[PDB]
Amino acid sequence: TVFTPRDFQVELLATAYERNTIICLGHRSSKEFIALKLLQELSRRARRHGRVSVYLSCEVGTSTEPCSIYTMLTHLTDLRVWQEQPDMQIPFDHCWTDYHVSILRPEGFLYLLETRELLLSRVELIVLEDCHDSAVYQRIRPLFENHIMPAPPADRPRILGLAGPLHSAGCELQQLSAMLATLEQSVLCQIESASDIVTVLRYCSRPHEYIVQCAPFEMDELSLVLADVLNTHKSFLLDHRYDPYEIYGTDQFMDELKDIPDPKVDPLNVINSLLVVLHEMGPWCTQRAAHHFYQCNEKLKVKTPHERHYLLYCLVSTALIQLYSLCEHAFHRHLGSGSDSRQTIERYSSPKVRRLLQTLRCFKTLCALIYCNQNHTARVLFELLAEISRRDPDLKFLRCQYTTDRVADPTTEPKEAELEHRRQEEVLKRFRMHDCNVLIGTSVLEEGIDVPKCNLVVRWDPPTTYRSYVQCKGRARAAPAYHVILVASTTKDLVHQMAQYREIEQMLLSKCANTEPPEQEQCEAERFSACLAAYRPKPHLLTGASVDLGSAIALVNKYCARLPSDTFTKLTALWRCTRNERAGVTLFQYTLRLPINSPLKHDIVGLPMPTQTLARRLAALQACVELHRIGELDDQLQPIGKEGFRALEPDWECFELEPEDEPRPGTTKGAPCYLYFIQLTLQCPIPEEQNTRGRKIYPPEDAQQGFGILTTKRIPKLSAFSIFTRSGEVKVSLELAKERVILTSEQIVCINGFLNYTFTNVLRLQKFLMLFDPDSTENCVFIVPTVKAPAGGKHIDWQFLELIQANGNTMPRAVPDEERQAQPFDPQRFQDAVVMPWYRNQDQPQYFYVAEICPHLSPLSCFPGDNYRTFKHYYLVKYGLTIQNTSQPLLDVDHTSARLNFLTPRYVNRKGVALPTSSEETKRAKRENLEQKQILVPELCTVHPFPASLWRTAVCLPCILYRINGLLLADDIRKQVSADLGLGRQQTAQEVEKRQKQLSIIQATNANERQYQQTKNLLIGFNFKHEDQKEPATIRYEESIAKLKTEIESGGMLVPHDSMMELLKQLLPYVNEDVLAKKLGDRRELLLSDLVELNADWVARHEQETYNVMGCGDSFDNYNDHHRLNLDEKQLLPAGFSFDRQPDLVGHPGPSPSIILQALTMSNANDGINLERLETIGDSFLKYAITTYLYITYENVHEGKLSHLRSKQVANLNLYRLGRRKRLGEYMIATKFEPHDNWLPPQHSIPDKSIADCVEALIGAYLIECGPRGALLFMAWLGVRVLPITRQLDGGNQEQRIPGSTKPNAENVVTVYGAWPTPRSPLLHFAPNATEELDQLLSGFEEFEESLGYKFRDRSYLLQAMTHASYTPNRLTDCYQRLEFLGDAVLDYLITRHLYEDPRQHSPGALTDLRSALVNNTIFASLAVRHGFHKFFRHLSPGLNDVIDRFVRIQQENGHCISEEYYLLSEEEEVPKALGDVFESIAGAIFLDSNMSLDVVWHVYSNMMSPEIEQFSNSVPKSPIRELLELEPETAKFGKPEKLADGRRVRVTVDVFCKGTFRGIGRNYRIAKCTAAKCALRQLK
Amino acid sequence: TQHSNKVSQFHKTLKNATGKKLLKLQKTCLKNNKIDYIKLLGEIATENQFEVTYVDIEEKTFSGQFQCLVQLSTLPVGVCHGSGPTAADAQRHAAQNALEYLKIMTKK
Repeated sequence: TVFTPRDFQVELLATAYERNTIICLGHRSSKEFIALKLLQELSRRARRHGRVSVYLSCEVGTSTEPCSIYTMLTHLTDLRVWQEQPDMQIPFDHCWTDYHVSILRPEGFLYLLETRELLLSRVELIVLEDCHDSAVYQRIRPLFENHIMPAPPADRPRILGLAGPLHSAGCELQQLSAMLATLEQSVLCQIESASDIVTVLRYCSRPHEYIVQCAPFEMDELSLVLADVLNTHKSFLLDHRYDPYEIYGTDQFMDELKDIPDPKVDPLNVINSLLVVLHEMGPWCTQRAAHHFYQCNEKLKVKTPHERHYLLYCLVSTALIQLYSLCEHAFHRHLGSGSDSRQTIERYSSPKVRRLLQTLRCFKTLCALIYCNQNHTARVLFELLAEISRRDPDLKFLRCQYTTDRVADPTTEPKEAELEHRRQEEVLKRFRMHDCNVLIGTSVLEEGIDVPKCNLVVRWDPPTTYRSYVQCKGRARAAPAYHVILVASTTKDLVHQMAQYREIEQMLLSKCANTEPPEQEQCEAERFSACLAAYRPKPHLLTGASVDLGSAIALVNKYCARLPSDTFTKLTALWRCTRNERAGVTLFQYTLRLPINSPLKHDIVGLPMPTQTLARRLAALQACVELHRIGELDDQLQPIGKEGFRALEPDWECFELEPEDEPRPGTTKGAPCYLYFIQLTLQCPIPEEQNTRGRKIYPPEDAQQGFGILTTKRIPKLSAFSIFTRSGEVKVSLELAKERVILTSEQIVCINGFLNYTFTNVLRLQKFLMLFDPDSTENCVFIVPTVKAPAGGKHIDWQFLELIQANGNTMPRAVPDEERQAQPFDPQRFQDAVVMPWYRNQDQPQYFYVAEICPHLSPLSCFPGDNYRTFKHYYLVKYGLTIQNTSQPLLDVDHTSARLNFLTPRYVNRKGVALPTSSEETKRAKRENLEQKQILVPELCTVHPFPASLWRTAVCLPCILYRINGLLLADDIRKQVSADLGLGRQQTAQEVEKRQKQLSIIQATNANERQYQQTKNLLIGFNFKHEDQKEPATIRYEESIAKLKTEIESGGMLVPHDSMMELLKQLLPYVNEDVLAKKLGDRRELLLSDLVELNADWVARHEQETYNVMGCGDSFDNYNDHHRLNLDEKQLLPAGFSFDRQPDLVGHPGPSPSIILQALTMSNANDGINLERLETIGDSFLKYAITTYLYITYENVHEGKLSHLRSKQVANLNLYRLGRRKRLGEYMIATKFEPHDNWLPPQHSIPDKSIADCVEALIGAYLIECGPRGALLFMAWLGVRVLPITRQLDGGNQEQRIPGSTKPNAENVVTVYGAWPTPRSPLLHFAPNATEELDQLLSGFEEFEESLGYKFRDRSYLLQAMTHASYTPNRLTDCYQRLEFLGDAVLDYLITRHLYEDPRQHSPGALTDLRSALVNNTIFASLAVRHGFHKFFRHLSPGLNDVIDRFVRIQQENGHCISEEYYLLSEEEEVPKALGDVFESIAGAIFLDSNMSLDVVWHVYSNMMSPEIEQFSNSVPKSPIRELLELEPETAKFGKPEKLADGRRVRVTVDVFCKGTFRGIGRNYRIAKCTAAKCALRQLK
Repeated sequence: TQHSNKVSQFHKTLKNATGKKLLKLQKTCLKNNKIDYIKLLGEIATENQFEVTYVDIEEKTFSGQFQCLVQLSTLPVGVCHGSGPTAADAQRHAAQNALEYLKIMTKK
């Protein structure tokens, strides 16, 4: 799939830049595109001299709706633009001074100049719209007569014209030549041929043109009787006298007397069509056509409401029944057994068909496109070819398709217009397979629609327009190509027609600038193909790839077509012709610029050479040499690719697979130890309003007993937090113990027995199925009880420790009745104790609290309930148990919390309404089992030795035994990072829908219907002529046509219907023979350097050269070879939300292990806080960690290769490989919180993406505290080198260790990671005054300064960022698509943090959704348009400008706004890319205009991007629609969109496992999906 | 592609009849005037389970010649017509056109 690329519609732009030019194209879109591009490209030259840029047109002032050009140029490029509505008073205030383009009527321009308001010297460029009109000629004639022509060429503007495609203007050939002469003398321009037709005729070769005559049909029985049948039906239908007055006779229905259609016109169409098909193609063709007409006419019977219409349509159908019966019998009268029907098929085929069939017989790689100007003609030609291909063994090798030019009207019936487009799609996709051949088109494939090379092109209809004949010629690209027109004695007039169109072709190609080489120059190239040495980058390889003179132009075209970009940008080489005359010999010399995306941007100049083709071959050879010299071509000579490129080699260390990589990987699937006091001081007690238990508040420090930590390892310093128990808010701190005590062994045994009793029976953390050993090297944590001294001290309490040693099995048993006779009573013993009911369920006992001492309560008192009288009767009946004493008062008990996690240092008291007061795992069950409230007996409740206040201190702290094993891994991470860091220390919606549909369709108004306007003016209009005279030039073509006639009647065209030294001497006739014989030697092949040496000898022996500026080569070759013309064509910051807050480098401990242990927490456990809080910053940092490095290391390589580098290095597979190198997954915990099962104090299977979600999460640990910087050092610890690496030896600083220091090597090499280099400007100074151009281009950017709110230092990165990929006139910098590449990661990181650091504290899934909903390329385009980035951007590529004009019309008639864009965001959780992407590119400029300072970008961007982000924040995208998207193993599947009856509403189905199917209606797919999810939630509560 | 099956079904249906009046029509030179064409058409209308509907025109020609048409109520419907100097003659040539349309249809 190869071809020869040109800059079509852009040669027009070049020739529109140098010389006064008139351009001939068909669309009005390409005229406005080339007009806008030329106005902005001359706008810089206008703005420096303060000139006025004028666009003259006559379709201005027809609507108060804005004109198309005013729309285009007001809101799509740089310029402030004025259009004059036809009845305003034309204000003279600032409409041309402080307004760049005025689109004016020519009479408005006359009013502007004749009143002396504007000087013509202050007029830069005028483009005259539709100057091919004689009436437009009549307006522009006095404009040139009075003003333009009397101005001198020193005082003239630049004149461009726009014309209808004068290769088929409405004129006989004398008017055509008179028109070309008259326009080229009147408008002071040169006419220009170049359209797409001229492009495919210039650099794709012309086919062999034939007219083939066809013998007339020989009528017989069946044909004449069919003619009798059709003439019978025709005579009866013309014999009708139709009158709705004589049929209906309704005086009251005057509107309906003409609204009712004629019952004849569709019978007229069907019967005329069958008449013509018999008259030319035959009765078999009439049979198949009549059958297909019966198919449509029975549908017309179904549609028909009226009566006589139904009568005549049934009559037509009856005629079709008849004709099928006649032809069916007469074609089945030949159908005996052993008889082939093909002889009768070809027989009843006319010799038009037979002549077509021998034309197709001559083609035993067939690629045949066949036109015909009627659709059902294409269907019947399809049916003949299908019947032939299924019967003829000669012509069995065809696969045929068809099409139509009958796209239906979408205002009524668009549903089958979609099927029309689908049909064309499926046909073309079968066509280009290189497995299918034959097409039978219509005039839909004429223009706009592009089709590959197709050698045999048969026109059925004789052409009546030039365009169809010559575009059918152009669809024959592959030489040898055969353009055959069939005809059935009108052969005289058709030969005259091809003579007319042949002089139109030779008046096209002579009126070009660029030219094709003729056959003579082809023969000269074929002769000289072997006289020059074959240039090879590898000349030692015999079978290496070679580039000679001949293939070099093909390789440079391939290099321009293999550099990837948009499909809207067209990239191509740019040669020019320069004529140099030396030693009596004319020499043509080609320079050769490669476009701005390629980093060879200096011009390549060729050596002088006698011909065109040989010089072009040499210049493209030079380009191949220097392109391999730089490296833009490889050793195998193909152009570079995104996957065929590798960067510098120590950075490729991150792309070798792991041993665990060699469930797809990378996808989503006696010692004075340290002592401290654990101070639990109650700061805020629980309110009595929040005291739902209705009991006393029990503070933790009201007792004088506390706890302490005794460890062999260091305990860090932390800020004070608060445990929120049931008793209230308790500030927890670590008091520094003044005493360090040497260990005592048996007292440690007391401690260990106490810990066993506590974590087995008091706090009950140590469950069974267990092993445990609290004496190991890995942690020596001893939590010990102490007693507070009266003097404020906290002395060790060995008394309770030995008491718990002797009584670590305090277990109530079957207490006898005698001991409870002997059991006494005292209030102080149960004052602050724990009560134990022994009488039931002893094996798993519950422990209860003392709440109030009531003297009025007794067992003799009345039971609160009528079931039993007393507590004695209640207990004795319900259990058969005897209470001994009832004289004592009873006890009010409090029930324990059924939940360990009551600490959660930010909120448990606010979280206490969540779960019904520790959810009551046992309290609701026991209050159901006991019904009445638990008023208990002190005799039945024994004393537990653990005190109540000490128990309430004990329940605040626990379950740290795995957390100590947890908060060692985090401190270990801190240890290695400060080891290799240097930093740190080692010690209504329906109304909205109808309004937006109405506004959208009826305010676009320049959709793809403009191509349909081109379609309906395409073959039909082709008009407009000026005059003709009787000058002999007309008589001149009156022999030329005549002699062309003889050429058509002498070429075989019409068909009857029955010495290498002399090679070098001609190579260099201006170089003397003696020097050539000197340079020859044994070397039979001269290198290019030899001819360079000869040119260098010759310019040293005459220094005065002449120059020449002509042709499709540009003045945009420009500065680096021209613009001085010196003959040298031989060789060469707010602290709030501060990103650079940056706490001081040396003196800070580094990462506090709290946030590391936050980042060491899997969301499979999801214990309150998960890794997903910081993971989303990690990835969106790590991009900006890598990319800026991968921007500054390879500073002049086109960005798509860097894109493959990004996509392989920020892969989740890549981060998983990096974490494999660092082994964090065992350091991170992915087990549930179960003390029974997966709690091992002194295996968690991890998804591969989650490991990646691990690694980047660690980055957040360093990312506030160190600022942005040192985490890069962690990234330098991580193995992705994102800093420039300075290799050194041992410096030995004594004040501090240098930041970025690494470990000492075995050869004592010190590696210092300095920050990124403050970058070079991209201003590649091949040109002397490139700064003067750098300020020439950017006129009007002071408004871009004030509106954006940032001032640049050097504008180099801005006018890189103001350079489209197809913007070749700028030659300083590269395209903007390198500041896409860094701008995306910079704004990605900035916005992802401001999402994360928000005070509202969005959720993890909310963080992902706010990334993918707060920002996409659409809001980039939207705020780009709001900040006028349409009004500041530069681009020179076709199609893009009309597409983004429709998009900015969407912004125009809405008026910027947030509504349409956040709406389309709400379908987005796109019509352009480029104008979106510019807000990234300028962002990259403020990355490196301001020296890597994110604070500069943020404070500039805040005052412009505020109300959008507070609106998307106030829209609250925080719904459980995401948990409905999850909670889906198989339970929330979403069906395909199903379009309903009206079309504008869709019903989305959701199927739910074992619960059913729900469906939601909506105005599109996405709101229907939202309504279906809402219905699923509403019916799934 | 349904109406291909429809047109083949109708051709086979009106070639599937077993009437001797159709054979008398086929063998006789139908340019003869001896046969009672309107009455025979009504006979075949009663024969093959449908209505022959004779409908005259409301609009005479520029030459002042009467027009009649005949609806052969089959599935799909046949429509034939005649133009004669009288309404009797217009109906006669219309019934004629009906009969050679059947003869065209019934030719096996």
